[PDB]
Amino acid sequence: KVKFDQKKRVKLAQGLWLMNWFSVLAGIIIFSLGLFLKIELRKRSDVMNNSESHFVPNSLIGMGVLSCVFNSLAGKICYDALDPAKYARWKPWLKPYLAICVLFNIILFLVALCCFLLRGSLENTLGQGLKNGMKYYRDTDTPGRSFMKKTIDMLQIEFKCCGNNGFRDWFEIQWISNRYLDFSSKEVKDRIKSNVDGRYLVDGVPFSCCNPSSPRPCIQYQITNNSAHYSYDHQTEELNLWVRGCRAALLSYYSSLMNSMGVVTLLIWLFEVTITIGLRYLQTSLDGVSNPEESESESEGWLLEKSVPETWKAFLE
Amino acid sequence: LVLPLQPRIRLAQGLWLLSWLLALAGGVILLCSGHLLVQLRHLGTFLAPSCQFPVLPQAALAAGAVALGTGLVGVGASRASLNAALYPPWRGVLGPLLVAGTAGGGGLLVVGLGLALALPGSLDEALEEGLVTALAHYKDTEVPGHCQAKRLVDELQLRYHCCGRHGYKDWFGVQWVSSRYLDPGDRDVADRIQSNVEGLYLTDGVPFSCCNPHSPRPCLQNRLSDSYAHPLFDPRQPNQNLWAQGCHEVLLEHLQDLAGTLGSMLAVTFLLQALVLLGLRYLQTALEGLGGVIDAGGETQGYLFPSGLKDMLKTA
Amino acid sequence: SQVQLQESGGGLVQAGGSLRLSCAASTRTTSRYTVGWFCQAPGKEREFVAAVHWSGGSTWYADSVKGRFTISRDNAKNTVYLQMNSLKQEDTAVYYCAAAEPRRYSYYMRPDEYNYWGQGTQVTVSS
Repeated sequence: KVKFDQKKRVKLAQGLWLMNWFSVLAGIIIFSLGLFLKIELRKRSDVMNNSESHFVPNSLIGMGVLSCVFNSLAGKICYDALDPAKYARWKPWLKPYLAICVLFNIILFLVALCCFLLRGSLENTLGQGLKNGMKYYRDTDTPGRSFMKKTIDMLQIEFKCCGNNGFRDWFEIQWISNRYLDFSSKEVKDRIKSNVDGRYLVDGVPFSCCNPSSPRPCIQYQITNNSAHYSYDHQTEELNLWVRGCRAALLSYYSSLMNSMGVVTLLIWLFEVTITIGLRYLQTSLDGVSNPEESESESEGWLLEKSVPETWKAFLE
Repeated sequence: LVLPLQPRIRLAQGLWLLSWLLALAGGVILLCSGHLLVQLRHLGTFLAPSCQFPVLPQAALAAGAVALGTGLVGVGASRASLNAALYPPWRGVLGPLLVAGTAGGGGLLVVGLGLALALPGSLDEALEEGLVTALAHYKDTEVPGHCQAKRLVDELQLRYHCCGRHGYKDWFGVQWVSSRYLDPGDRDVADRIQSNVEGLYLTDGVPFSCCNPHSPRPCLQNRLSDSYAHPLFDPRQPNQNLWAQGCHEVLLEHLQDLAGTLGSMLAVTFLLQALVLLGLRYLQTALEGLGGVIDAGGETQGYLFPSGLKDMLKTA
Repeated sequence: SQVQLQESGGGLVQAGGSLRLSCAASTRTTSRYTVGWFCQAPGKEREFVAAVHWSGGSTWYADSVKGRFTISRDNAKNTVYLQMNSLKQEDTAVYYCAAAEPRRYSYYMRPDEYNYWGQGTQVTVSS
C-alpha cells in the first residue's frame, strides 16, 4: 500500500497522460513496423508458395490498433479523473476497464512469445516453395511460369544464397530448357542417355550462385571435375560459390526480423503493464478516499488488499 | 505598415504553420542528403579522384540543419505569440538570432543550390575516368590496395543492371582474370599472350555479374563473338545473356536524377525559408512598438528595415 | 534480316596519292552503329586503321597512320567514308569495313568485337 494526497494524485494523473501519449506513439510505430513486415513477406511470396506464414503480421497490426484505441480511451479516463465531477460517470466501469486492460496485457505477452516461437513453421513451407521454384526454373517459356526464373535469380543475387542447400541440389536438378540445348550434340546425347528419365543433368550452377568476392572468375561448369581447371579444388576452395543454402539464409533473415519485432513488442508490453499498474493504483486511491470531491483529503492506494489464499477461496465461490 | 491586432494574430498563426512546413522541408532535405551520402558510400571508387561531387551532400546536410533550426525558431515565435510574457526574455536575443539565422540560411542554401547546379556537369567525365580505372584494376584481385576493386565492380553491375561503362563487347579487350590463375601449360593461352602486345590476356568473354536474370537461356560468358559457338546465340541483339545498357550511362542518369531532385528540394526550401524569415522579421518589428504586449491595439507600423534605406547606406 | 555491308572505291593509285572508300549498310539504324575499318596484306594480320562511334565527334586511328587518314560518317546516306591521304606502297592491302552494335566505352576497337563484316576492297599503291 501507499499514501496519497491531492498533489501526488494530480502529478500521477499528469504522468499517466504523458505516458499514454507515449504509448499511442508506440502503438502507431508498431503498427507501421507490422505493416512493413507484412509487405516484406508478401514480396517474396512468389518464390515461396503462394500463401504461407501470414499470421504474425496480422496479429501485430491488430495489436497495434488495439493499443492505440485503448491508449486513447485511458487518456480520456485520466482527463475525466482530473475532475471528480467528470469521473463520477466513470464509477461503474473501472473494474471492467481493469479487467480488459489485464486481458490486453496477457494477449500482448502471448503475441510477444509467439513472435519468437512461431519461426519454426515457416521453414518447411519455404523449403517446399523453393524446391518448386527450382523445378520450374528451366521451363521459362511455359505460361504462368516465366517469372519463376527471374524471381529465383534475383533472390539468389540479393540474398547471396545458392539453391536449397548449396550447389548439390543444382547438380541434381536440371535448370536448362530443352529447346536451348542441342540434342544432336554427341556429349549432350551421351549425358541424356546416361541419366534416367532423360533430362539433362550437369554439375553446375546458374550465374547467380557465383560469389563476387572470389579472386577467380566464378566457375559454373565442371565444378566437380577438379582437373577441369587450374590450381583449383572444389573440396578445398569455398569462396567460388556461396555455401549457405537459400532456405537457411531466408530463415535467418526473417528470424532476425521477427526477433527485432519481438523485442519491440516486449518494450511495448512493459509500457502497457506500467500503464495498467498506474490505473490500478489510481482506482485504489479513488476507492480509498472517502469521496472523490474530497481530493484535498488524504487517501490510500494499493495493488490488492486481499491475501492470496483469501483470493483463492473468493475466486472459487 | 500599420498592422491591426486581428491581422497580427492571423499573421502569427500563418507564420507558425509556415515554420512547421519549413521544419518538415528541413527534415526531408536532410533525409535526401543522407540517402545520397549512403549511396555514395559504395560509389566513390567509381568517381574520378579529381571530382568534387561528394561535397554536395556535405553542404546539403548543413543547409538542411540550418533550415530545421529556422523552423524551430519559428515554432518558438509561435509559442511566444501564445504567451506574450514569454517573449520579453526572448526579446534582446531575438534580433541578433534572426539576423544570424538569415545570413547562415541564405549562405548555406545558396551554396547548396550552386553546387547542385554546377557539380552534376562534371559527373560525365568523372564516371568516364573512374569506371575505366576500376576496370583496369579489376584483374589485380591479389595485389594489396586494390582487392576491393573486383568486389565493388561486381556489386555495382549486379545492383544497377549494367555492363561496363557503355556496353559489354570490347570488355574482351581488357584482361579481367588475374594471370596468377592462368595455366602456363595451355598452348592457346600462350599463343594469345604472345600475339597480343603488352602480354595482356584478352578473351572473348565477360564476368558472371554481366549476365541478365531475364534471359530465358542460361547466361553465356565465353565465345560471345562467334555466331555458332552456341545453339541459338547470334550477333543479332539478344535480349538474353548480358545486359543492354551500360554502367556509366545508368549511373550518370541516376546521379543526375538524384541531383535534380535535391536541387528542386533546395529551391523550394529556400523560397519557404525566405518567406518565413520575412514574416518573422515583420512580426518582430511590429511587436517592438507594442513592447511585447499582443493585446495592445496601438496599430504599430511593420517595416522590413529599422529605418530608411539611405540611413543604412550612411551608417556604412 | 541479316545486314549486308558493301565496300567500294578500291583501285590502283600512285605513291603519295589520295583515295576515297565508301562502305554502305542496309538497315535504317546506322546512326547508332559503331563502325571501324581494318587493313590486311599478305604476310600481315588484320590491323585496325580507323574508327567512328555513335557521337560522330570521336575518331581514332592507328599511331602508324594518325592524321594521315580521315574517316567520316553520313547518316543521311547511311554511309561511312574513308579518305586515304599521303599513301605509301606498304599501305597496299585489302580493307574491310565493319559495323557493330553499340559498344560505346572502348573508343578503340579490335576485330574480336565487330559483328557485321563487309567483303572488302583491294587497294594497291605503286611508286
